[PDB]
Amino acid sequence: EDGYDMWLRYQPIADQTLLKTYQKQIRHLHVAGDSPTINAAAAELQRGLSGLLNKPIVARDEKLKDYSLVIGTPDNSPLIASLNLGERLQALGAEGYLLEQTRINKRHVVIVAANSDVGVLYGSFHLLRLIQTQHALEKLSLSSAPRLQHRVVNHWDNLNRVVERGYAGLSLWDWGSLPNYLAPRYTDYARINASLGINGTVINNVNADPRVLSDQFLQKIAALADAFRPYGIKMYLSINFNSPRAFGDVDTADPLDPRVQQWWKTRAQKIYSYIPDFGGFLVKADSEGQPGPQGYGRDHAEGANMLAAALKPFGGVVFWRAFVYHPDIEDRFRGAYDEFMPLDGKFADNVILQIKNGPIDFQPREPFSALFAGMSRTNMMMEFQITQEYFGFATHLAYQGPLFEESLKTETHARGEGSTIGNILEGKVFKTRHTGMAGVINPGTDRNWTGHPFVQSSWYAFGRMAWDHQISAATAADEWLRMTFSNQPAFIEPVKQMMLVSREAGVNYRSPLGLTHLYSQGDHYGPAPWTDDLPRADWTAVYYHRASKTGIGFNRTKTGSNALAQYPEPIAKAWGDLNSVPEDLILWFHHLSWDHRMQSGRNLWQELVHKYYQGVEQVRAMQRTWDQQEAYVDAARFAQVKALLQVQEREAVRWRNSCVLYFQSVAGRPIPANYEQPEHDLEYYKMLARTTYVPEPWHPASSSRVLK
Amino acid sequence: EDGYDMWLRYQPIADQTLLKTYQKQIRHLHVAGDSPTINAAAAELQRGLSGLLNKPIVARDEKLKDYSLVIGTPDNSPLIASLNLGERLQALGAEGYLLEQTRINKRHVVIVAANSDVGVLYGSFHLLRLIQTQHALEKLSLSSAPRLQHRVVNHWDNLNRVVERGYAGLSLWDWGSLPNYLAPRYTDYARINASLGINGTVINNVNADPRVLSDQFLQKIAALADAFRPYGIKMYLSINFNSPRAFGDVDTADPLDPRVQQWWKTRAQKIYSYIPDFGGFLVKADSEGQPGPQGYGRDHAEGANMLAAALKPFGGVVFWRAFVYHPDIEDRFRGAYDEFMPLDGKFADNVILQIKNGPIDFQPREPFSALFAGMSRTNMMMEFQITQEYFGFATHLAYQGPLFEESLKTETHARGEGSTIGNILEGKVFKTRHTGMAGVINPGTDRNWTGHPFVQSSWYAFGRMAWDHQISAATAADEWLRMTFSNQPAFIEPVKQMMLVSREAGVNYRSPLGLTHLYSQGDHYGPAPWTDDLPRADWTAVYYHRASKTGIGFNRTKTGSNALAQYPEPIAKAWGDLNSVPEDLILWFHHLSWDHRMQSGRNLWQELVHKYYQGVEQVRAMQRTWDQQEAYVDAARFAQVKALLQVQEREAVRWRNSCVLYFQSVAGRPIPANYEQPEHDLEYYKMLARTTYVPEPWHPASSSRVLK
Ligand SMILES: O=C(O)[C@H]1O[C@@H](O)[C@H](O)[C@@H](O)[C@@H]1O
Ligand SMILES: O=C(O)[C@H]1O[C@@H](O)[C@H](O)[C@@H](O)[C@@H]1O
Ligand SMILES: [Co+2]
Ligand SMILES: [Co+2]
Ligand SMILES: [Co+2]
Ligand SMILES: [Co+2]
Ligand SMILES: [Co+2]
Ligand SMILES: [Co+2]
Ligand SMILES: [Co+2]
Ligand SMILES: [Co+2]
Repeated sequence: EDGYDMWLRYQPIADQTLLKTYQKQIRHLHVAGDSPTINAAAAELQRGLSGLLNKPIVARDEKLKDYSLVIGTPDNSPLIASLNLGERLQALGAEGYLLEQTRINKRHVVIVAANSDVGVLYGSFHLLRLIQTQHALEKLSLSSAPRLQHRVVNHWDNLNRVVERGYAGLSLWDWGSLPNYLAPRYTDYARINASLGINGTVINNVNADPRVLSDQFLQKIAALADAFRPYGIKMYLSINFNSPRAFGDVDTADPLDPRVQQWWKTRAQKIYSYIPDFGGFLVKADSEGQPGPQGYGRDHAEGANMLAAALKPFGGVVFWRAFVYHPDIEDRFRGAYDEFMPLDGKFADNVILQIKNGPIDFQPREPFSALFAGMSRTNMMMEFQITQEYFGFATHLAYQGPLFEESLKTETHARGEGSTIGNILEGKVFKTRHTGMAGVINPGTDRNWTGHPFVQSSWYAFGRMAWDHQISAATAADEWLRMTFSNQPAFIEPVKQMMLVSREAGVNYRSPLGLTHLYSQGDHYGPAPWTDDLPRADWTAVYYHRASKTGIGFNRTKTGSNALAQYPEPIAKAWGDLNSVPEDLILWFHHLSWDHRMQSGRNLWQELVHKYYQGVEQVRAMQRTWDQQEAYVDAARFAQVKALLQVQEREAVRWRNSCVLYFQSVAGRPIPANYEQPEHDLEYYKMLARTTYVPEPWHPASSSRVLK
Repeated sequence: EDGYDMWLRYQPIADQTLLKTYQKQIRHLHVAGDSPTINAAAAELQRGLSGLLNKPIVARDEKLKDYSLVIGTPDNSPLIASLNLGERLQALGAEGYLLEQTRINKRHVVIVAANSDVGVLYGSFHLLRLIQTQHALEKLSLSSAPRLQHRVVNHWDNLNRVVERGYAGLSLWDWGSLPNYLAPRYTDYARINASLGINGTVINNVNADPRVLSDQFLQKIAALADAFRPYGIKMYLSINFNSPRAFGDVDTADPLDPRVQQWWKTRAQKIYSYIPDFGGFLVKADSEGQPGPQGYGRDHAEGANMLAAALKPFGGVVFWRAFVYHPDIEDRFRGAYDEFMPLDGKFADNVILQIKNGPIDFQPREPFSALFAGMSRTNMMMEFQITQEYFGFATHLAYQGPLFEESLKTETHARGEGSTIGNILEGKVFKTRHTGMAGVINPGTDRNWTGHPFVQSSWYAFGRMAWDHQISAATAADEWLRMTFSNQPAFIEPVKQMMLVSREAGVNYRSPLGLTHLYSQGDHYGPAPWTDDLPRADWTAVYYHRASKTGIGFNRTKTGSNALAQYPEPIAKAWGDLNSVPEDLILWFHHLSWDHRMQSGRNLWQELVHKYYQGVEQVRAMQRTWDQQEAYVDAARFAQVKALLQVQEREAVRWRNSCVLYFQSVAGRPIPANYEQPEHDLEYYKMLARTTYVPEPWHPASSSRVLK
């Protein structure tokens, strides 16, 4: 097991009784259709069923045989049409499917039926998943349709093939051999994403390289798009707003300039000549030095609409990111909301505002982005991070399922109860037309795609949740563990629980209680809560925690930055009252004295220390849990996760020690005697922050030769 | 076939008759020893024989059975000792072995016998190679011993894991998970190199990072050393001469300063406590901005000896590189020789001067380094390049066997006839203490280790030639093809010839007739023969070719830079006379008018055009040859090489057109009508040079956003 297949491991069902049952139920595979998508579905079922059932199952178009799996649409499979499914199929729409044990002219069958070929493909992957997870096929009757329209992944890949916030190898796209070499891996990539119903990919870095729009690169990108197409995945690109200038064609990029408007229109024509079903653009503009409309004194609606007008005749969309924050504002937390709220309703209908889960930057825990509850006349979509920029690169185990779930199930009270982020995204709250979720996965050429085996689980959960935003982290983990490792109940329970606690452990040893942004800058591997004196205050650590001899936290109430007023009244009220604010968010909104007593009875200093120590204990507990699973996992992956957990434990101790000693140096309070006292001082951990290897090719810190 | 196994593909012998014969001869595997190295040999034979013979062969220490393969030394296998092999075995030394079909106590056996455990390991790999290449075991009686002591690979890997001149992925060393995670790949890397008899590795860049000497990295490096040890591979590091300053321990790196001498003595002690059999240091000093003794007004001997004194008590060696050339000399060709000849005899006996094959920089063809024939009192070793820095990265097919062979069989006349480069290296010309050859392989995490499948053949040939410098490119190729692709004679012949021509094709479309250094600087992917005005003239193209309206070439005779006087008289005479100088070297030494007539009948302009066009025709013929082999190769590798050859053809055309048009613009002569006129003009090719993607993560050119 080297992880290349990820969760698509088509190995024989271990339970012999169950295996026999599947073998009796699926003896033949009937596929009448022959489109590229149907053919991809057939191919998947062929390899999948043959592997899982340990017998040769070949897709055929022949007179129906007893005990068949029959796939298709009423349009491409008369057998499916003969069942007269009607209203049952109607509700599935353009991407849904029905899986059902039934009969066709006295023959026993299980059907995968849909209105479209892609629906048949998604349904075929679910059929496989049921077997992979050892679910019974007898009396099967289920239907599913995706709840969001655009279910995409994002890749922060540079054209040199180094991935920004990439801990899993080089970029998968081998530009030197494209378009000539259609690598099998491109197809496998497509299979992985389609197995989750993911229908879009943005392949290049948001810090965008204008070369992706040149003929040279469009020919290469088109070959990729060709490989992704049968799997229902549309191609999207991040764009550099200053492209007209970069190409040397226009002396400005001002979106109101007719020459600029024409340049993008002509470029869209060029793109669509190569890729007739091209999805559209992802845009990082006027943010962190990336160009944009504000550079020409224009607003983001003006910029977005100009791009949207170029894509409109071809059916393309603009995913415009809300990740924008100016250095001179009082509070970064307020940034995106204050930038975009005045523009609500000014964006064209093929513009969707892509918003991170929280208002800062993918930190271990953030409150929901106020924009989700405030924009009522603009299409929105969620942006989640899978790559572990802030959860420990490829060395820490951190299932992100619980972060995604927490976000998606968060009540916002935007329009009554039930205004959850997931319901907002689905478009039911504000009644919008284009919906979605984007996941920054940043995989690479490493054999297992993700570096750390458990990053696979985060990609998995992301895709499942993009399909149904009410799917729990537990459910996703249960499926993933079964598909990736084992169906043994004794393995599944403790490993699932271990997965489920991993996120919270990562909050605890880094920045609990509402603390945030305590990372080494700008690599983000290790602790640096002392960070100050950077060109912009909002890049530092002290800006966020504001720790002093008397207290800690950031006042976002009416007496502080008043960011709570950007939220619906019930949220402002709950978080602004010390009696009701969740402790897991408290320091986001309140600057509190160290003697403030927490629910546990500890003062805030004591609680801080307790949480940091708890995170390390949670990792140590994960280590023990993992060790108890040796009999259920292959030797290689077992050894690899065991070793990574040792690195994680070492780093978690460094995090704990660095933070606790730092905050001690500011508060002047002792670490309670029952905890293990760090043997070294704060300077030693500052030295370690300067010298501990940063394991990521992209960030300059990995090349740092500092040795003191 | 994804290339992960390289040439160690243990698949059942396809010839059924031959397979039965092997099966009758090798029925059991007898191994009495149990050292790590013997265990490693046993494991290889177990997996190798079981795979090749399609039956379970398990290493056992049991009463001898008929038809056994028996391995060991007289010291660890009483059965082997009973044969009383005596002088015959003893003459094979500390790394040699005897493979022989014989009898032991009336039992039919084939032995793998040696004086040392690593000899058994090398012999085991050769036994497997006989089977993989379908050689008969009946009446087998062969012995071999390596002809060079230090048979080493070099990796120009940076600690961020980006490889300098690395076209095969990230560095294999996962520093973030080391030392905790002993990845299987580390052992597979050791197996690959041991299969060739390679007994040393320098794992880090010559442009050296001082961190490799820190405790943090020594712990990681020691885990790698541990994994390599049972395979007989010693660990070596490239060092930064300024390390005492980088660590903040001494305010100078002057090798004559007692504090500097002490720093290196203490550091060596630290290294050897982690790796008790550490091999020593590779050093790039006072070259291309790298620090060195000349920075303190000292010479390379004083620098080398200082490091050598630190390593001596532990038995370590210093591989001191001769790749040094100051911007201010008149002819770069003269550089190394003029720097090191005055120091001949001043180096300590554990210093070995590591010299590239030619005096410039691994160019497609270079005359031999004059140092090899000049240094009579200094240990020397050869440095060859395998990674295709100058042969087309990972997109051109360029078997380097013929370059290595051409070098090794070159007669230098150092001490009269018989003074071949190979014989010099072996120690047969000048009496010397340490011998060897180093190969810059620069593999990476790509699944096939080398990017282009055929780069594997170059690594293969390098290792074989390090073992026996008289092995031809042809032989190596025959072996490699059998082990990697097929034993079908109809395949081997044409693909061997294709391999054998690929080096010359690479000369022809880049820089034939003694031309050199025409690359785009500093990335080296594509053509840039117009390159001029760099901070140092010796980095440009015009410096080397000196093309004008009247002629081309660089005068290195008595009337020019007189670099020919650095060679032994017979060489200076042959090359200095227009009647005897080889045409494939002519412009290295002579500036000739365009009207000079070549052996073919063409004038020099015409010959130049003819060669450039020949190169492209050679690539087109390679394409045709490869297409004819579809029946013999697996579909995936076939498709991959076919597509890469298309890229290579396209780039060869770009190379041809760019160079011919550029030299035309200088010479003002027409391309003869029987040659296809280039698709576009010279400026267009200059534009392509600025805009054509450079496929390597390391060099900044891959990030260039130039679009005009
Ligand atoms: O989301 C973004 O644009 C940026 O977000 C931050 O999280 C990352 O540090 C940076 O690498 C991304 O470019
Ligand atoms: O051999 C060397 O030191 C140098 O040789 C040149 O060929 C390479 O371009 C450079 O990357 C190496 O560092
Ligand atoms: Co894995
Ligand atoms: Co980069
Ligand atoms: Co646990
Ligand atoms: Co206290
Ligand atoms: Co290969
Ligand atoms: Co680098
Ligand atoms: Co050929
Ligand atoms: Co002429």
